[PDB]
Amino acid sequence: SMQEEDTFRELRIFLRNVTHRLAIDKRFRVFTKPVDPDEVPDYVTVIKQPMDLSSVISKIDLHKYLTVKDYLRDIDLICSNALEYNPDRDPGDRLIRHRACALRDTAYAIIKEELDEDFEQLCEEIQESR
Ligand SMILES: CC[C@H](C)[C@H](NC(C)=O)C(=O)NCC#CBr
Ligand SMILES: [Cl-]
Repeated sequence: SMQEEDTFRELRIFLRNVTHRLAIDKRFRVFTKPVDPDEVPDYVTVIKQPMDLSSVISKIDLHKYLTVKDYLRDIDLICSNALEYNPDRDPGDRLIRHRACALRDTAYAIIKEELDEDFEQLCEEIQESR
């Protein structure tokens, strides 16, 4: 229905706004673009599901997210990819892990404050109905 398409449009507007707020944060600059194989050719071999905020914006616009839970699965991948690829005790790896966890925690905190639970439940019920 048009009412359902309106619902998903509102979801996309909400997700673009959350994703913009993460992308303009200076801590999260490393997560705004895909890893360049040039610098990191072993990346694509270790990390099977690369994810970054530019890929998230592309997916919103392709209507790949029908619920905030599907979006958060991709935010969680940005974090878990960084924890897996950069596990060492040296400061460069610890800084990327801290920034990755901070990205994830910031996205969850914005959604806890600003997502209406009944809106998410409506999205889930339309998605399950398809
Ligand atoms: C691509 C692997 C790399 C070792 C790591 N990045 C990620 C996303 O894991 C990192 O240390 N980034 C440095 C910079 C910049 Br912009
Ligand atoms: Cl830096």
